[PDB]
Amino acid sequence: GAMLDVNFFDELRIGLATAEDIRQWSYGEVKKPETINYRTLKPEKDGLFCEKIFGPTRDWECYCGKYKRVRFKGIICERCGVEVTRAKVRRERMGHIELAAPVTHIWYFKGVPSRLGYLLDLAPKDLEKIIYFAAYVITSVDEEMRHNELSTLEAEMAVERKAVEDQRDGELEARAQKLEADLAELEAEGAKADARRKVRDGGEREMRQIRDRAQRELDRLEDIWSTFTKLAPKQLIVDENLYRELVDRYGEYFTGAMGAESIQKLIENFDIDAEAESLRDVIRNGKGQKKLRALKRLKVVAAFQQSGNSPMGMVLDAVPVIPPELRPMVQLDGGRFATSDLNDLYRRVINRNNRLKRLIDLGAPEIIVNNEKRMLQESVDALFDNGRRGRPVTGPGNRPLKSLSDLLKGKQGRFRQNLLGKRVDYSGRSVIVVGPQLKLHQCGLPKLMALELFKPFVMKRLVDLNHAQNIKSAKRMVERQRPQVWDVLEEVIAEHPVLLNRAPTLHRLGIQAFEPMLVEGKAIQLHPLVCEAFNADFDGDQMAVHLPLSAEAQAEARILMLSSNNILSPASGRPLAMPRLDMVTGLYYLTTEVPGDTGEYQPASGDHPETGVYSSPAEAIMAADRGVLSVRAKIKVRLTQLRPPVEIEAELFGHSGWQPGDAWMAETTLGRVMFNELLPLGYPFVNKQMHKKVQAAIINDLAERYPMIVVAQTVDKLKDAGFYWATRSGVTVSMADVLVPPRKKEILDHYEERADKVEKQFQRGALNHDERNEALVEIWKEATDEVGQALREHYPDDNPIITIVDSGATGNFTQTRTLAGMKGLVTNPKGEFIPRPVKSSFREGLTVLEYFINTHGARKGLADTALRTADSGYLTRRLVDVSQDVIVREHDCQTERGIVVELAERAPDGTLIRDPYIETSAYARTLGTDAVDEAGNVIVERGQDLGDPEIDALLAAGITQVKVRSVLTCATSTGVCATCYGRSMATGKLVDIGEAVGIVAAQSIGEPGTQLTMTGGLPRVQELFEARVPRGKAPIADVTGRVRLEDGERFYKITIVPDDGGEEVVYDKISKRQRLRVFKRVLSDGDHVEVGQQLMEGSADPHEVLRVQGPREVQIHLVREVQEVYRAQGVSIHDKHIEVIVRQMLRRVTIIDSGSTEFLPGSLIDRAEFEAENRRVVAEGGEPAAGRPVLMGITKASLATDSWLSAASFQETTRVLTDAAINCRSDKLNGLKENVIIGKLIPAGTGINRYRNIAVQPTEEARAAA
Amino acid sequence: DSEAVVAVDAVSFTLLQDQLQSVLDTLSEREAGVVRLRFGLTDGQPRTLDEIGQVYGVTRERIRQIESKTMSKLRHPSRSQVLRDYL
Amino acid sequence: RVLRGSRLGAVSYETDRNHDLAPRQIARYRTDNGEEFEVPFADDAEIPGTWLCRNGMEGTLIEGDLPEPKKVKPPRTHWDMLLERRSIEELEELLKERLELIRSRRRG
DNA sequence: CGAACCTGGTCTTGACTCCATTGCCGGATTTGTATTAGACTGGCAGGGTTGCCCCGAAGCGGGCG
DNA sequence: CGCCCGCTTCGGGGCAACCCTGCGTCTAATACAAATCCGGCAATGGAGTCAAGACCAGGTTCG
Ligand SMILES: [Mg+2]
Ligand SMILES: [Zn+2]
Ligand SMILES: [Zn+2]
Repeated sequence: GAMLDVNFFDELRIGLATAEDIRQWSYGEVKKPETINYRTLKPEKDGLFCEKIFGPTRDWECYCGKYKRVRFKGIICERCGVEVTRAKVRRERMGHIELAAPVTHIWYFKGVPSRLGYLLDLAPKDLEKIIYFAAYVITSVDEEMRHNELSTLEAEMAVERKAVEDQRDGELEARAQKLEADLAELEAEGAKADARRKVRDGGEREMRQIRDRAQRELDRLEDIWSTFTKLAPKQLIVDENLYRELVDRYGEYFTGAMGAESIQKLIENFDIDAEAESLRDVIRNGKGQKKLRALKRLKVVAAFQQSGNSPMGMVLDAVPVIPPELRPMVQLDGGRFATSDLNDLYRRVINRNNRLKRLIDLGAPEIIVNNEKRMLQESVDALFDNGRRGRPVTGPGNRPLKSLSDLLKGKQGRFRQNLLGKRVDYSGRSVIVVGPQLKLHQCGLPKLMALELFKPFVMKRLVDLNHAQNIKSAKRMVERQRPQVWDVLEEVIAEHPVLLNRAPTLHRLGIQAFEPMLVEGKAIQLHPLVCEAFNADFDGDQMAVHLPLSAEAQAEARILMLSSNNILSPASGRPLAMPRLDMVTGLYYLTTEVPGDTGEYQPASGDHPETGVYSSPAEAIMAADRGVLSVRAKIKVRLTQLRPPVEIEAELFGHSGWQPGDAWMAETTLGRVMFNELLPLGYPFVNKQMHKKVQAAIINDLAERYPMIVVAQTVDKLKDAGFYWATRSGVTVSMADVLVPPRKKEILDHYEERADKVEKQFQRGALNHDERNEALVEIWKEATDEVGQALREHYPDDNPIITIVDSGATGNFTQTRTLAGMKGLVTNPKGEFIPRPVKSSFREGLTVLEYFINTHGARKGLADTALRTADSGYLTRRLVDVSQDVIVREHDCQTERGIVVELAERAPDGTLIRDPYIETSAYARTLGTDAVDEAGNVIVERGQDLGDPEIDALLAAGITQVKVRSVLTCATSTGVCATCYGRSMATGKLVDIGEAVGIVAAQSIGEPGTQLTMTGGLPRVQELFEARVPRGKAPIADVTGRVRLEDGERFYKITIVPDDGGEEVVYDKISKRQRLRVFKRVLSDGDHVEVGQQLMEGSADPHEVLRVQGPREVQIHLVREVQEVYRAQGVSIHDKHIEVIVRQMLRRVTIIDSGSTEFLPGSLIDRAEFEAENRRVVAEGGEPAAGRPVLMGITKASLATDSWLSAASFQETTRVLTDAAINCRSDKLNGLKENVIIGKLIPAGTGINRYRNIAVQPTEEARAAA
Repeated sequence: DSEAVVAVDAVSFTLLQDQLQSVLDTLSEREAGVVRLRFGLTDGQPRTLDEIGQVYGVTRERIRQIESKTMSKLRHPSRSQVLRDYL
Repeated sequence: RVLRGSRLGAVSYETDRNHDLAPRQIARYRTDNGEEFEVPFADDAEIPGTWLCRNGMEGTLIEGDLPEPKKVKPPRTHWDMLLERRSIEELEELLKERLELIRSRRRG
C-alpha cells in the first residue's frame, strides 16, 4: 500500500471492497440529510459537508474559531471537533453511511451474466423477485429433524385430514337430512313436481358444494404437505399465504427470509469448494448445453475461489461518501448556488435510511417495513447507477440525474476525457500566412503574442538587468509595454524552439518544432515548404503554438522534432519538403529548352564562325543581362565548377575528374547551368528538364547519399530559384487563352445522329429501357473521349493551361477538358448516369437544366467528403488502440525464418522485367539468407539493407526470389527486434532501440484514408482489418482435382471432385449473379484446380484461408488485399507498416483439449504463453493442450489485453471494470497507454531504461584543462 | 475558481520574505530580535513588550523606546524604497 | 460574459513548518463494542469526558471519571396517550369486560 | 595634560489610561414539536432505435428395432 | 424395411445499451417551549503610553 504516492509505482491492483474496508477508510458516519445553512452559509453538523467529518473549509482554522495559527497543527479542537489542517484535505477525506438493513450491489446482480445468479445458480428473474421483497426464499432447512419426525408429522396431518373428512361427512349427512325433510314436505302437499325436482337439485348442489369445498381443503392440506416434503433450500414461495401457513406449522424446522439479508445468509452458509468440485465433475462427465452452462459458471466460481476474495462483499452494509470537493456546492455571483447532482441521491439515501430506522424503532406491520426497505434498495441502486433498473430517477424538466457510475462510462466519463486530452498552459494560436523569406528551421511570430508566451522569462531577464526592482514592477512594465521589453524579448527568444500544430493532427509530421523570430503584424508566418506536411493552405486556417519548458523538452524539440530533420515520409520514404505548385512551374520554365531562341548556337561556319560558345557562365550571364542571350537557348559553355556526368568524366579524365580545377565543355542552356549551381559540388551534372518526378528523383538521391543539412540547404535554394523564376515565367490566364477545339460541332452532330438512331430503335420497341440507357452511356463516353483527344492535339505547348498541367505542378487533363471542350456524363443522386448529357463547357457557359444536373454530383461529393473523414478518424483510433504496444526492444533477435519476395519475375523471352511493386515490398529490408547466382558466387551476403545498388546488382546477376526478414517471423516476446524491422523510412538508417513503430504504422495506414474516394473503398479496408465475412464471398477449394461444375436453377451447386480418393465437397448456394473466376481462361467443368484456389470471383473470407492454407499464406493474402486498395489512388505505403498490424492478429490460439493444466475449451490465450507452460507441464502432468492458430479482428483483439486500466477506456466501462474487480486483477503498467494516464514516463523513446539512466561526466583529460 | 492560487503572488510573497530578511539583517542583532519577537516574524506569535523585556532582561518601556527607534530607522527612503515597491 | 464561482473557504499561503508547533496530549476513547480511538487535544484545554468517535457511535473516556449518565426522560408512549385521555376506572371497566368476554369465549 | 560639558544609548519608576475579557440580565428572534373530531379509503414518461446474445423448433443422421 | 432421439442450425425472441416523437399552485394556522442572538452596563487586569529622571562614556570645549 501507499497513501503518500511519491512517484514510484509498480502495480495498480483492483479488488472488491468489503464492509470493513469501507468503514475503515471513513472518517465519520454521516447521519443527516443537510448540506449547508440557509442563512449563514456554513456547513451543518453531521451533514454531507460537515467540517468534523471532512475537514476545515478555511486554511488552518477550526469551526468555532478558537485556533487560527499554524502553530496549532495536527490537533483537534475540544469544542467544535475540527482537526486544524489545510483546506485541501476536504478533497480526500471520505465518510460512510451505516445502513439499517443490508442492500445488494446493483453491479453484481443486473449484468449479463448476473454474477450473483451464477454464484448461487439462481435465475435472474427469481433473484429480482427475492431482493425486491416480492417472494420469500428458503435460507435454511433441517433435513434430519424432519427426517426422524416425519412419521409423527404425517400422523398429525392424517389426524387433521380425517377431522376434515368427518366434518364434511357430517355436513353431507346434514344436507341429506334437510333434503329428506324437503322431500317429505314436498310430496305430502299439493306441489309442482318440476319445483320439487328443482328443490331436490338445490339440495344436491348444496351437498356437491360441501363435497368440492372439502376436496379443496384436502387439496390444500396435501399441497402444503407436498411442499413441506419438497422443502429444499433456494426455493421460492410465491404469494406468501402458503408461506404464512407453512411458518406457524413447523417454524422450528426451517427458516425463510426475504431480500438482501436472505441473500447475505445464503452466501454466508455457502461452501465454494463443494460446488467447485461438483462443477469439475460435471464438466468432466457432461455433454451438450449442460457442460456449456457449467463452464460459464465455473468461470466465476473459480474466479471467487482462486483469488483471496470472498463473496460477502456483493451484499453491502455500509456505503461510502465521495469527498465534498468532488461534489461542490459553489455559489456564483449573486447567490445562485450550484450543486453537483449527487447530493440529491445522497439525500434520498439518508432520508429513507432514517425513516427505516424510525419505523423499526417504532414497530410497524410488515407492509410498511417491506415497502421502506424496497425504497432504500432502489435508492442505493439509483445512487450507484441511475437508469439501470427501469426508469431513471429524473430531476427538473425530465432530466436524468448524473449518477456515480456516469462519471466513468460514456463520452463524458473520466476515462474517455482522460484519453481525449487536457488543456495546457503556455499556448497560443492565430491565423497563418506564407513566409517566403524564412529559412527552413524558422517560423514567424506575432510579437504581441510572443510577449505573452515568454512572460516569466522576460520578467526574470528584466529583473536581472536593472530595469525594475522586483518582479512586481517588472510585471507592470511588461503590461504597459515599455520600449525596453522588445530588446529583452529578442534576447530571451533567441535559440529557444517552439512547437507548431494544426488540428487535425493526422500523422507524425503534424507537430513540428521551429525556431522563432519576431515578425510584425498579427499572423504566424509559416515556411512555404511544410504546407505539404501540415496539409495547410492559406484560406483561413489556424495553427496552435505550444512551448517547451524544461531542458529535456527543449532538447527533444531541438533534436527529435525539428523541421529540417524531418524531410522524408515516415510511411514510404519519399520526401515531403519537395517543391510544389509555384516553384515547380518556375524550375520547369527555367530548365526547359526552346529550339531556335535568341542567341542559339549554330555551328554554321562559312564566312563567320559559330558564335554560340561562351567562355564561362559569368560571361553568359553578362550576355543574357544584355538583351542577347535568352535563358532557354542552347549554347556551349566552358564549365569549371560543376561535376560532369559519368560518360564525359570517364572519357576525359577516367579515374576522378575533380572539377574544382578541371575544364570541360558542355552543350546546354544557360538555365540548366543556373539550376545545377543550386545543387552541391559532388553531385554530377544533370542536363534534363525538371519535371516534378525528375525533382523527386533528385531529392531522393540527395537524401540517400548525403547528410541531412545539405538536403535542407539545397531545398531552400531550390525554393528561392523556383519562386524567382516563377514570376518571370508568364503564366497568366485569359479567356483568349482557353481555346476551343475547332471541329467540336461536327463530332457532336455525328454522335448525336448515333444517339438518335439508338433512341429510334428503342421507340420501335426492339429493346427495353436499360439496354437503351447502356447504349446511350456508351455513345456519349465515346464522344467525350473523342472531344478530349481533339482538344489534346489542338493545344500548343506554351499554353499556360497546358504548361501548369504537363509540368506536374497541379491538376490533370480532365479539368482542362471540362474547362474547354465538353463536360460529359453527369451522375444521378443514386449513382446512375443521366443519359442526356451535358454538351457544353464552362468557357461557353452552361444552361439552366445542365447546371441543375451538375449540382447532384457536386452535393454528393461534399457529403461523401464529410462521411469519409469521420470514418478515417475512427479507423485511425482503432488501429492505434490495437498496435500501441509494438516497440523495438532488441537489436537482433537472431532467427532464421523469413518471408520471400517476388522481386522482378522474368518474361517468356526470358528477360528479367522489373516488378512494379518493389519499392513498397522489397526495399528497406534485411536479408535473412544469402543470395547465390547459378551456383556461383554469393553476391550479397546476409544482413544488408537492400537499398538501390544491391537490388540493381541482384537484377543484373539475374535472380528473382529472395528470402528476407520481416516482423511476421521475429522471435522476441515483447515487441520486435531491430534487424527484423529493417530500415526506418523516416531516417534512412537502421531503426533505433526505443522507437514506437506501432503508432507510426497505425498513423501511416490511417492517414491517407480521406483520399480513398471509393465494396471497394474505406469499408473494404475496414472489413479486411476486422476479419469480417465479405459480401461477395467467393468460395475456395480444399483439395486438388477436376471440378464438378454444375450451374443449377437460379443458383449454382459447385461440387469439387478430389484429386486423390476423398469426399466431394459440395457448395450449396452460389447465386448466378456471381461470376466464374478467370485464371491461366474462364472456368470450365473438369478444371483441375489447386488446393486453396478461389472458386468464383469475389473475395474469400480470411478465416477459411487460414484453416485451409495455414498461418503463412493468410499473411500473404491479407497484405496483398489491403495493398491492392491503396494502389488504386496511387498511395504508397510500405509493407512493414501493414505487417505490424497483421502480426497483432495471429498472436493467439484456440483450445480444443484442455489437457491437465488449468485450461478450458473455447479459450483464446497467447501463443507465447500456451507453449511456455507446455514446455514445463509435459513433465509431472504430461497432458499437453491442443492448440490451433486463430484469426481475430482488430476490434476483438484490442479488448483481450492484460491491463484492465487500458481496456476500461475502450468500451463497456461497466463490464470491463466489474469482472476485473472479481478476479482481483493486478496491473503492471507496461503499455504506453497506462503511463500516459497516471502521468508517469512512457516506456518508449527517451523513457526506456537504456537512455534514462545515462551518466554524464567530463573527460578526465579535459577535466584538468580548467 | 476565484479562490485559487494566482501563482505570481506566491513567489512575490517568497521574494518579499527574502527582502524582509535582508533588510532586517541590515540592522543590529538586538533591533532585529525585538522587531521579530514583536511582530511574530519567526514563529507566528505576536509577543508583547513584557515578553520582550523578559527575554532581554529590561523594562517594557526600554523595549518600547527601542521599538520606536527602530520604526523611525526603518522609515527612510534609502532603507525602505525596496519595501515600498511591494505595495 | 465570463461567470466566476467561489467556494466559501479562505485560502492562505504560509510555510508548512514541521519543527516548532504547539505541543499536545493524546487521550484514548472507548466505544461500546471495544473500539479504541486516540484524539490529539491541545495542552491548555479541558479534556471532555464523552466524545463522538470516528466510528459514529458515542464513545466514553478510557479512564473512569463518572460523568452524568443519562439526565434524560422517555419522550412519550401510547400508554401515556391513553392515560392522559381516560381514567383507570374506565380502563378497569374495559379490562373486566374483556376478561368476561375471553372467559365466555374460552370456557363459558 | 586636567576639568566642565553635550550628547550617545541605557535603564527605572511613577502615573495614566485604554481596551479586551468575562459576565449577567433582560429582551427579541428563531427554531422545533404537538394539535386541529362530519366523511372522504388502490397512479401514473414512455417510447423508440440499434445492435447483439440466448433458448426453441426442426431437419436429420445415426442409433435402435 | 421403418422408427426414436439427441446434435446441430437457423429464427425468433429477449434483452442490454443510447436519444426526444420528452421536457403544474394547492387548508392554515395556534400554542408553547427551548435555544440562541444581542444590547447594554459592569467588574476588571494586563498592556501600552507619557514623562521625569537618573545612568555614566567618550568626544568636545575650555583652563
Ligand atoms: Mg483551409
Ligand atoms: Zn472550531
Ligand atoms: Zn526479430
